[PDB]
Amino acid sequence: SIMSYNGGAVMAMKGKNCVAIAADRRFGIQAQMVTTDFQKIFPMGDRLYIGLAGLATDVQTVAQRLKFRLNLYELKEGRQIKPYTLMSMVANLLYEKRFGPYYTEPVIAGLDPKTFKPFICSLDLIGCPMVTDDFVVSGTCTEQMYGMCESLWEPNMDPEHLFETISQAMLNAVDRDAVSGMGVIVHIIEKDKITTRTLKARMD
Amino acid sequence: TTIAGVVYKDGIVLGADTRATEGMVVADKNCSKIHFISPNIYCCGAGTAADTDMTTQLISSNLELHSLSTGRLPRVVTANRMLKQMLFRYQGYIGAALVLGGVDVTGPHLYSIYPHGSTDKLPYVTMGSGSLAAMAVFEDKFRPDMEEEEAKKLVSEAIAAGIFNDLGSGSNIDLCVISKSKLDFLRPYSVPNKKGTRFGRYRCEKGTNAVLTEKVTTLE
Amino acid sequence: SYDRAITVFSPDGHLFQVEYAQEAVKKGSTAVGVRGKDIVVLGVEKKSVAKLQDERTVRKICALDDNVCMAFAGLTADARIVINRARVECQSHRLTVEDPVTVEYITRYIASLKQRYTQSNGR
Amino acid sequence: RFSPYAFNGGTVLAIAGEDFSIVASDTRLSEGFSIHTRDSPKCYKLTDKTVIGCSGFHGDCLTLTKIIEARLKMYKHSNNKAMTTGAIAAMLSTILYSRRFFPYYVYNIIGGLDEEGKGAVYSFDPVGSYQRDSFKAGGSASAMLQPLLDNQVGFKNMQNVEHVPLSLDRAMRLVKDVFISAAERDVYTGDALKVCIVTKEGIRGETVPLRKD
Amino acid sequence: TQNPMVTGTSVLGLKFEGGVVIAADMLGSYGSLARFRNISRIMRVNNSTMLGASGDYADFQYLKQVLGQMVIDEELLGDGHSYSPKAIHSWLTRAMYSRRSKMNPLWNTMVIGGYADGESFLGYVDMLGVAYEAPSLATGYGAYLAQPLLREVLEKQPVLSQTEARELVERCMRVLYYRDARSYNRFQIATVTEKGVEIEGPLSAETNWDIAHM
Amino acid sequence: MEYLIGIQGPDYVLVASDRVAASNIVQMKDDHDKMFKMSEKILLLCVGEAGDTVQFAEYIQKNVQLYKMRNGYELSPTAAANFTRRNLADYLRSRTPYHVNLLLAGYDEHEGPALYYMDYLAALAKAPFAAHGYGAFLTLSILDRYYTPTISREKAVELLRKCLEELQKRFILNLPTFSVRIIDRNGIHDLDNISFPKQ
Amino acid sequence: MEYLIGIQGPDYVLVASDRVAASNIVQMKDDHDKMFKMSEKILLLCVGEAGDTVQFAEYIQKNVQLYKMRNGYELSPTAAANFTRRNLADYLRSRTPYHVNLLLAGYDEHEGPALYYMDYLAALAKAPFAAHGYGAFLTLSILDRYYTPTISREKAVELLRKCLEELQKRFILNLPTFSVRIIDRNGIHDLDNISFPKQ
Amino acid sequence: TTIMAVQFDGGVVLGADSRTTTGSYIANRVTDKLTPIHDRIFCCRSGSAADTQAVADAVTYQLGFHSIELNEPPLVHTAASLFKEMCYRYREDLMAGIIIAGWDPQEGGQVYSVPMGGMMVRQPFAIGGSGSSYIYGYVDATYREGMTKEECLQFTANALALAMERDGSSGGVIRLAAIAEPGVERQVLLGDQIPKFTIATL
Amino acid sequence: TTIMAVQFDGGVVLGADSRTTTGSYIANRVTDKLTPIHDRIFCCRSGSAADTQAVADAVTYQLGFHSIELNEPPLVHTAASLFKEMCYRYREDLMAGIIIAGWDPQEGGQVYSVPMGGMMVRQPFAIGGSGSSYIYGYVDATYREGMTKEECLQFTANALALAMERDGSSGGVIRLAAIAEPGVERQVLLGDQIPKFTIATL
Amino acid sequence: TTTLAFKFRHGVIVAADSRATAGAYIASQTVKKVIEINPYLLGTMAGGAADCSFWERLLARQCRIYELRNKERISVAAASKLLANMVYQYKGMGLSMGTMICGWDKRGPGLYYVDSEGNRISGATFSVGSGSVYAYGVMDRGYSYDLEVEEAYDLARRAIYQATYRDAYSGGSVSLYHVREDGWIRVSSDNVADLHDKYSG
Repeated sequence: SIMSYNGGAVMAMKGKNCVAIAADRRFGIQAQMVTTDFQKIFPMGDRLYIGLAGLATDVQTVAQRLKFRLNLYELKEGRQIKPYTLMSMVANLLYEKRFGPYYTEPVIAGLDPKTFKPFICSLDLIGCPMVTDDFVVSGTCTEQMYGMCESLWEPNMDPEHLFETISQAMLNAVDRDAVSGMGVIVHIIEKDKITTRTLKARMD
Repeated sequence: TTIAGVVYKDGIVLGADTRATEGMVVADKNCSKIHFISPNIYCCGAGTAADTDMTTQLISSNLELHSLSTGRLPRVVTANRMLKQMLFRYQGYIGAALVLGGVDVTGPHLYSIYPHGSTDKLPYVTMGSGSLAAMAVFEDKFRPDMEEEEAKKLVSEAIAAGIFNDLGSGSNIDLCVISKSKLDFLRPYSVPNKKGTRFGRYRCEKGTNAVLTEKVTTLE
Repeated sequence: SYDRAITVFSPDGHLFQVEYAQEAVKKGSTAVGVRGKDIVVLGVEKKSVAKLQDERTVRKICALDDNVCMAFAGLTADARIVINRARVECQSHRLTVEDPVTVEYITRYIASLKQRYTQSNGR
Repeated sequence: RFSPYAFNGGTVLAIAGEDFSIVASDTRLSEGFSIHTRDSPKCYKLTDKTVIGCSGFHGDCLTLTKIIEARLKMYKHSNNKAMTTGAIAAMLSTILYSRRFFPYYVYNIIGGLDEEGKGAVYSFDPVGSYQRDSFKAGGSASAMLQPLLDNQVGFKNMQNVEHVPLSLDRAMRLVKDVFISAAERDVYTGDALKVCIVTKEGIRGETVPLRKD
Repeated sequence: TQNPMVTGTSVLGLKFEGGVVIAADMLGSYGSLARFRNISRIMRVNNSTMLGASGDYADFQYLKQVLGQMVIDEELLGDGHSYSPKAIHSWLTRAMYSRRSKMNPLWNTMVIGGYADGESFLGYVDMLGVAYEAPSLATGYGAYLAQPLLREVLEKQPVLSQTEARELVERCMRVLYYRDARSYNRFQIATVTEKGVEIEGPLSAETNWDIAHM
Repeated sequence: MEYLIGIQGPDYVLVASDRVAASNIVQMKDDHDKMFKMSEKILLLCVGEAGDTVQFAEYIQKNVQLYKMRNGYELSPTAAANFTRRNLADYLRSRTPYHVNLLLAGYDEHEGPALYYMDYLAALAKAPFAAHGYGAFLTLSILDRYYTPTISREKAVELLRKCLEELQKRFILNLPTFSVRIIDRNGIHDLDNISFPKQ
Repeated sequence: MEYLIGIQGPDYVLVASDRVAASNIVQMKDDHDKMFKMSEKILLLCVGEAGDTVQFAEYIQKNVQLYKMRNGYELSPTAAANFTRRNLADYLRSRTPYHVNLLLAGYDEHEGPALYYMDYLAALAKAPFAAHGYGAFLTLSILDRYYTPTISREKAVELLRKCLEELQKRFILNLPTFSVRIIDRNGIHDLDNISFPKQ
Repeated sequence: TTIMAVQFDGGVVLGADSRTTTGSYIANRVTDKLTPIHDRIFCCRSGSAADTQAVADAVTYQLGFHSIELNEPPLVHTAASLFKEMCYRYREDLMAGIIIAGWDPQEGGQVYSVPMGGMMVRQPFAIGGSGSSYIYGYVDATYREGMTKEECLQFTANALALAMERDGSSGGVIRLAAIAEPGVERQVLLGDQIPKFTIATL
Repeated sequence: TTIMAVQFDGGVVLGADSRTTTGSYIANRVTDKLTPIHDRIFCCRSGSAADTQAVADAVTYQLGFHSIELNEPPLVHTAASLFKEMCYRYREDLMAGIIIAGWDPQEGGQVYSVPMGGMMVRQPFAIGGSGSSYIYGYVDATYREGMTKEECLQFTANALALAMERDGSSGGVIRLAAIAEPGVERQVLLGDQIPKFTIATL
Repeated sequence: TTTLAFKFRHGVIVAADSRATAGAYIASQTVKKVIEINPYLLGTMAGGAADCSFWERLLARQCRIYELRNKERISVAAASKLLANMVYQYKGMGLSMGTMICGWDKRGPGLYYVDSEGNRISGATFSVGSGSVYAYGVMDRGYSYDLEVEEAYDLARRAIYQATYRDAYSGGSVSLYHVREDGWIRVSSDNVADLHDKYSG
């Protein structure tokens, strides 16, 4: 109930040498839409992104506190954080509030620095990490996203096939959820470039 | 979740399923539930997954400090004592249910640890939602001083019973064999379930998705 | 709880109780209705004038509603029962339908009540 | 306390074609975290042109299927003809609303042929609100199956893709694949899949194994 | 019946080549107390059908009375028709569902075993009116402790002889004694075959306690 | 919450009611009549639970009109008020209770004007003036302050306007228009609506 | 319930708020200012739980003015909105939570006009127009229907008047007067109150 | 759970069942509920397993340190007092009924009951746990003064067997411990070694 | 309340305490809980006094009319069946645990338990009421097949005395009734006649 | 859910969305929320879909019986009164129905709001459902009694579209009906996506 207060949906998907992360764009309070360009996907590096679903206040708070800790980390160590290290840092941040939890479920998509091996993971609200090799979902329409991703995902997709797969999964999943949608943003992370797209979507 | 453990004549066999469900939906098909404590001590976990991971990580860290300080191999009793004191002080709020198995200078030891801080030292234990099916297998077929292969077959059978009769268990069987001379982390040990073969081909083609805006950032 | 069949068919196809009720009607004082272009007129004979009777109490013409009235011939007390039932029906029709009854509606109701009393046990 | 309902799991799916209808269901009967049985189809043949799939509380499913069979026989006795699919749907709506305050906890999907020989699917909610659809999923995995049916049968969110009529073989493939995907993620969907195909030739039955966990 | 007073624990059923075997311990528990230790929870319905019940024992006695009277009436008719096990199972489902729909349930879980026309029948009816058929059955904690063993054996061997089925039922009763706090080590085994229904008891499982020295 | 008000003069009764029908936060109707004409000289004003109000008022209306048809003369306002109270009180402890608050305004050729207050518990009181609603808390004191028994109907209308202006000034609810009727020896007369139109 | 509205133009932000302070059924105040001037070009509009609103708004105002005194330059509207959100979010899980709903309107010499929406949970959103209260349900669709990004300030005032007239027509609450302010490169300007005086 | 302790002239006999349940599920059928607190001092535990295990560990720690400091064998009364202080101080958080039994050079064999709530009483014999209600009459009718060690062992075995046959929360094996000046003798009665009482039929 | 009945070769022995409480107040200290249903059929009652009194009166009425109609002495099983039907039909409204004991020419001495809920079982001996929990072990260890009438009377007196000493809801006097073919012999054990079991001290 | 109706010189305009939800899950995007009671009466579906459908089908049955018995079509006020009387018997039993009965009788165009809470009011414009506040906002600004027919169609479509834009529980398609003197006609069914392409672009 609390996690569904603002709605929202985030999804990450693994390609052959690339990752994709997509989110709905609606910010609303219960049934009422407020805006249609709420940011849920934040960059934590050149090739590392975190998407946050759940309470919008906790989305913003956790993104800002993670940016705090990540900036300190990357100043103390003269290197960029690895996706596994970012996942551990996020889990520690969430578990610090074990009994007063932040109401967000993060999704992490990235490429290994200096290795460029795709990494995706999801965490629950108290920071239990789950690394997969195909896809992770988070938000208020995880059942629909699971149907779409389990049906459509294939191993070793090139970035264009990956974009089509994650786009169709997100679009058809949020078309079937009342409090998500109003546009979809997709990031495709390759080793040499990042592609950001907004999909044509239903606005009802 | 089904986790189990037995004491056989040369050591410990731990086993777990690999399914992690969120509600009634399978979230993780390949979840690792057997946790490193020390090179001679391992722990299967059930209950609140975050609690299990954090508690096992904390105890593993403390035991590493202890073994660096003493220069000796950790004892299973020390891990048991630390875990039970930590869990008792939290009065069951940390929801970690543990099967702790190891081989130390005193031999093989197997403990069940409950979230409120009670422990049982037993020759075979099961835990999780599939624990009663695995326990049924154990009570039907356990014998003391089994050989390593016999113990592995028995634990895999108990995990399989949990997998095929408990809705919260499934996917693969993972084993961890511990003796005084070796540690075998068999992941997966068995794969009794596979995704069904696809009879069709969904339409997934380039150009299928309409795009409003596009932005390409080149990385150096 | 009296469940006798009073109106039954005779061997020639007749309902003798209905015929006897008609003979009871034939003994009532004459009533005449004439329907005009802008007016409807009812007129009832008074078989005798007692010269001591309060006229207002023995009127054979009565209003069922604002737009509907009736005269009768036959038994006065049966007429009183029927008139009260029709008045209740007219009010209930004004309630459930937001309009007054047509003359044909209240006529249909009265006729169906009479028919029910020709085909029900104990009356 | 006493709760008169139980959640018994199971998924039903129906797809209407140009000259066929398909009703498919999983065969797992469960309660809580247990499995009562792995052989419990949720599809019932009503007439030679009509099949019903029922999911939810199994006691209600059994009672309702028996009530529907009785009502079909009564209609045949009274009218000297078999009930059409649309009449069955209207009657089921009345039957479900007759318990509006102590409802059958059943999700019903009727697959059949209409009077013109075209495939027809009717979906019902527990109190009898119903509508005709081209395809529909009900039960525990319905939110998993429905978006993919929208994408593949309805061609939603796809551009520059023609709307070729859905043939029987493609529909059968899609049903099998979508149920395998559901068996992956929904703990209640498993064991076996029973598929009933309704054409003018009659009703054909098929069984496809699913994973036993 | 919202509050069951004296209750019976798990009942087991198993089909085999040529019949059905059902097992139930002879305990009537009063909450946690083992108040009644020599009560039979299995009844012969007729020559082809037997029944075992978990849950409220007074409700089971009521059902035994009603079913026995129905069988007597049918035998009085003397017209060559007798209730099949399937008919008994259907009638039980209807009765339980009717009681549930009046919010006055019979607090029982029943296993119906039968052999008719060369065919074995095993049926489950719970107090909500959920009813099904299966090659093996187990109510209560047996569902968690005996049904996995029965299913594993039937998976590697779908068709069992009578001896194998009886041995398997003995092993399951032993497990239930080990792990169910409401069970007792005094049980009955009823078998329905071509020859009819035969109820054996009291019986005990052989128990091992050597792990107490480990 | 809906507003009713009645002021009884020496030879008339003046009544007014708000014309708003509301559901949740939205004014669904802005010309809603809460007055019911039982007879040529009797008005029933009813507020309260949705559905209950119209059902009870139309039941009373049907019975009063039936009385007139049966007997050839009308019920007096006191008899009608008592019949209403008896029916409401009988329904109060039954399976279909009505949650309605009522004013009964009437003129009797012999007893003069009459105004009756009835709460939903079916206590009947005769009052020289009365009001129903949350707005009664804001206007009963004005009526207490300015009312005299000999008040003329134009002074009565002015006093009513004072009460309604106070409702505009202090009441949190938007009640911009009011229906106004007067009963006297010549029957029921509809006065102009008293309205406060927003720019 | 109290009404806030903001409409952001190409080079200005127009804000309006109801002027009613209510307790129970009575309008205690009819000229109540819900706008707080953080700086020369920032307005904070706050509604919500009594006591909480003024305490939180004055705490923010003190901190923004202190920033200006310490540093010699003012906080930008985006920085102020984020400072407000951070403080509200920190208070949300503390022992003294504030139940306040906020609009932050500001003009930045480089970033132009800005309008921010904040619910009591402290989620911060940037919107071209926004509204708070039950009356937002009745006017957000009008804003959706008629707003364009290039809307001039006179057309903005006319659109605001349309929204407030809809509030007069359909909202159950009496909200007769509204305070209106506009922020641009020259600072904050008080426009004439938009009022609907009841007759 | 049924726990019991009996004093005889030169020592004590303690006995327990071995059943640990979670609801109607037996989670441990061979539980050891007789816990050595010191070389000649044992506790029988009933109630929450976590609570009794924690309290017994804490009392073992305190009693061992105290015995080292005093350079003297601990008194059974001292262990009972430590248990009583812990159980009374945390009576709102603990579910623990304890029997403390052992031998002293100063006092001989001693049995103390620390029931839930944290009161402390010395008794010639004590029973506890959920099963103990069923054997109150039996131990009242059977106990006699001056029993030997063997008579005490048989008395404890019989009472525990009767409780285990009636109480659904008790069962498994009977664990017995005889404590005297020479030392501690522990035994397990299992299977046909457990006293048998025929069920009355017909 | 503690009620008990034991079968011996030619009849039955019934026994009860005499305490009726309302909370902790003893409202009746000499209650007669052994109720004749017929010339050779008695019931012991436990639970709500109003419920058991009403049901016993109704069953007495029905059994008397039935016996007059059949011109035959009633069967103990028939009285037990009548009690069972009443207690099962109104199980949601009644709090009644009944023992029905008596003698038949066809069946001899008979004891039936109709506990709360309305089940019916024949037993060699039955106990009931709140005090009965304390003597389950005692009667399990003590009962033996083939006891005479005097042995049964002593067995019942001892068990009732033990329950009365432990159970706060039981006490007063012991009422006993021996039913055989010759008739009914009733007695009251009070004061020093009640079996005594020394409290264990030191 | 958003349904609206308004009277104007050329009749009654009725419009609705088509989305049915079950919590956050959209159960359907193709619900027909305008009930064609008979060739001369329209109703709307807000609240419980089964409740509205069932009780308006009962109303259709009663109206047909009325026409057979009286040789006259039932009036709109009479039909709405029948429905209100039918649902009042179930007050407090949990029925949820908010509907608009629309028609054209001897009294001209007729529009009544009837709900399960017992309300029954005549009016010129009504909007019912979770998205009805947004529809009210757009409709009131655009409404006049003297609209042309095409302007009225556009106003209804626009109001429903804006409601679906703001309300999470409204969406799918907009169905538009026109009640005229000789009966109603189903005007159109336009997907919200096409409406968006026509309004935003």
